[PDB]
Amino acid sequence: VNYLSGLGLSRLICLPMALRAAIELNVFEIIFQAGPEAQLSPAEIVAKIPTKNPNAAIALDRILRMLGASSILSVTTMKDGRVYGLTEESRCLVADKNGVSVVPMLLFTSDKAVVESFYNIKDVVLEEGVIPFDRTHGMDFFAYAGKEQSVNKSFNQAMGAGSTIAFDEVFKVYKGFHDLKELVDVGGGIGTSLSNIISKYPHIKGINFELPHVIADAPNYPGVEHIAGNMFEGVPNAQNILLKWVLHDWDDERSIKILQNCWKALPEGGTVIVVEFVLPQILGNNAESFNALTPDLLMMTLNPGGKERTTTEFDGLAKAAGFAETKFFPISQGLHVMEFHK
Amino acid sequence: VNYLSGLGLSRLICLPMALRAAIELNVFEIIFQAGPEAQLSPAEIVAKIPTKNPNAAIALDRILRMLGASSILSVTTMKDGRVYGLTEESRCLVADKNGVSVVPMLLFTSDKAVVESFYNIKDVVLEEGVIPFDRTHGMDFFAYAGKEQSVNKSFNQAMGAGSTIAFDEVFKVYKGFHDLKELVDVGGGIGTSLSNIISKYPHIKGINFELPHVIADAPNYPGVEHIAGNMFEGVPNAQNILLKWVLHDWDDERSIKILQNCWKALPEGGTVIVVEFVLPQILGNNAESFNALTPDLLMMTLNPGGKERTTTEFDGLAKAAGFAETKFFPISQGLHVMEFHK
Ligand SMILES: Nc1ncnc2c1ncn2[C@@H]1O[C@H](CSCC[C@H](N)C(=O)O)[C@@H](O)[C@H]1O
Ligand SMILES: Nc1ncnc2c1ncn2[C@@H]1O[C@H](CSCC[C@H](N)C(=O)O)[C@@H](O)[C@H]1O
Ligand SMILES: COc1cc2c(cc1O)[C@@H]1Cc3ccc(OC)c(O)c3CN1CC2
Ligand SMILES: COc1cc2c(cc1O)[C@@H]1Cc3ccc(OC)c(O)c3CN1CC2
Repeated sequence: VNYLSGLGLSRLICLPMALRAAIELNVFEIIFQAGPEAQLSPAEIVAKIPTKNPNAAIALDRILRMLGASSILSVTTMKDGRVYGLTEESRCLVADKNGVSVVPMLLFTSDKAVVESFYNIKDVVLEEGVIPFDRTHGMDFFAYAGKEQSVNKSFNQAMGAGSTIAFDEVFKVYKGFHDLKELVDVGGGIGTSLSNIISKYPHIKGINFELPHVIADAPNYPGVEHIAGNMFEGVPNAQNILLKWVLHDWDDERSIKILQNCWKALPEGGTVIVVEFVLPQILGNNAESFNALTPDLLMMTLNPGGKERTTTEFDGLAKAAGFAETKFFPISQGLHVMEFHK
Repeated sequence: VNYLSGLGLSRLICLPMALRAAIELNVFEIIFQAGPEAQLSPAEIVAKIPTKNPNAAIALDRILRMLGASSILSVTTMKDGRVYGLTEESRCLVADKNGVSVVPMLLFTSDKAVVESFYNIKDVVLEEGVIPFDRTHGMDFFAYAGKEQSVNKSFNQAMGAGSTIAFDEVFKVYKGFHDLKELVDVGGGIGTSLSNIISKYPHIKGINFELPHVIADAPNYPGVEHIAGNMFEGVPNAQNILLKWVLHDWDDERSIKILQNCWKALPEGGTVIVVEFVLPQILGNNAESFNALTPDLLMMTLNPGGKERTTTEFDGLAKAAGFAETKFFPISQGLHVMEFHK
């Protein structure tokens, strides 16, 4: 064996940090403004970065060439040096006409508090009942967000941006919100999901049900009523309930408790609309696989037994909580809408 | 644009932390012990891990399947679930007959002190004269190693393991050490490089020239003599000098100063033997490219202007410091031995 071949595995820790830097330096917007297909030199990019550092372009090229070699940026090698463009992935770091991109999510998932917890992810293998975040920070993630405003904001903005992205794709495929008149969003974040839904379907009365520290941070979105509560104690009586990126935070026992409380709050013809990525039974080097494995490891490090689930497992949760039927609506690259029918 | 495609970029931070966990859980050795071609289930691997956690195998599978999807482990899905085997890269995580692997390097380069500094790598673009590590920790990396023994040890072991790996490959191709009688290793770490050399060439007297805190951490390698000092003030009189993984720690100004002090310490016809990875002039999809870019970003975050260099740049350093001639000896996947002749 030639062990030199292994030293390059250190690239894996370099790459997320290079990406974080490029995000914070506004690289992706700068490239995009030259044209979605544009490729720019380091000097052309630095022209739009506020810096008086004469070495800025050389330094930036060191970051960008690692991203390009790793296929996070497109690259063309010219006689005068490299030029850099966007990929299908990194184009998503550019704000849309509404100011929305994946940037808030990517900055949250490499935030210091998250990364510090990741050093203890092996403890979930070694020790029963240990949550890496709780061990690293002394309390559970949601309590910590309630105590630390900068994490509350980083997290709430990450979820909000992800919500607009998710619902922009949901509405291309799934029409089920059209027939609803009222929707309680259990664990609905700062209300962005409901604002998206009510923007598309303005006849819907939307109730965001959340922890006090989240509703305190929430914008006064038109049509959205914010109510504080604890979903483990109960949820408001509701014609229909939305549960997005909530069940994957919790182990099966807590997920069933949430769903039972939803069952209790719903009428006979009521539905829980679940929005999650779905873990494929067959994992590979593809987007549906990584779109589940990525949040799965974030759940493993951050949350109380949280995990991503297969279709079979979601159906099992629904049935264990009293729902008679599950309907699955694949949206895009693993994201699903699921209806739990009572 | 489907912005869901950008969310998966969070994989970049998950993957190195999964790898670190698998290393700390000894997964690669456990697989190897079953047969260099074995594929083991998470339950079979947990059989060899000290844990009382009945969830251990489920938890371990969550880490390993991310490594498998990323081609760091082979993965096959069978009737009882996934089984995992080694790759060419991950085989380098298994110790050889001498106890050597890349593990010490991979644990050092994802150590908390390093990753903390990486949060400030964008400052090298934005501000002249800023070193991310110094900004994060209040002093330069080598001084910090003198103050924090856990980093001193992790770093010294990483460099030692890398040294044995490097010289195992050097000695297959480069015969220039055979003709030497005296060799001062300037910045020679804990002496592993000299131990390799003087073991292979027992006529050579090896003198390691290092900072006191490194020498204090060194093993009792037979035949290796340590001298403490500061190479910027001068280096010991020497018939020949070794400089391995030193020049890439420093900007051109400080590299030239080191090489000038070497020139002063050498006789006519004395040689500086430089061992470094070499940055290809045109980057491509090859091992030498990634093997230079990875340490280049580590230099950017850790060291005082350190950077990887092309052949042209190394020749320029040699000539600027008074050397008449450079000879280049490619070893393997970008690693070179270079002779600077006076
Ligand atoms: N006990 C509880 N009761 C109500 N909400 C809770 C809760 N514990 C956690 N949560 C909320 O669950 C949310 C999970 S993150 C998902 C937020 C939003 N549904 C979205 O998809 O973007 C957080 O906003 C958190 O505040
Ligand atoms: N001023 C100085 N004088 C002497 N050695 C120094 C020094 N500043 C840094 N060093 C040393 O330079 C080394 C760079 S790391 C490379 C170590 C070794 N040559 C190897 O290849 O494995 C460290 O071990 C550090 O202690
Ligand atoms: C495909 O890529 C991604 C997918 C997903 C997430 C992040 C990704 O990068 C985030 C990460 C995350 C982290 C913590 C949470 O609660 C504390 C949480 O609900 C989520 C939600 N999920 C939704 C799925
Ligand atoms: C191909 O992959 C790698 C190549 C190399 C290194 C690590 C890698 O993963 C290490 C990293 C490193 C970090 C800090 C140093 O001084 C503070 C230092 O000398 C080195 C040496 N280099 C040698 C080249």
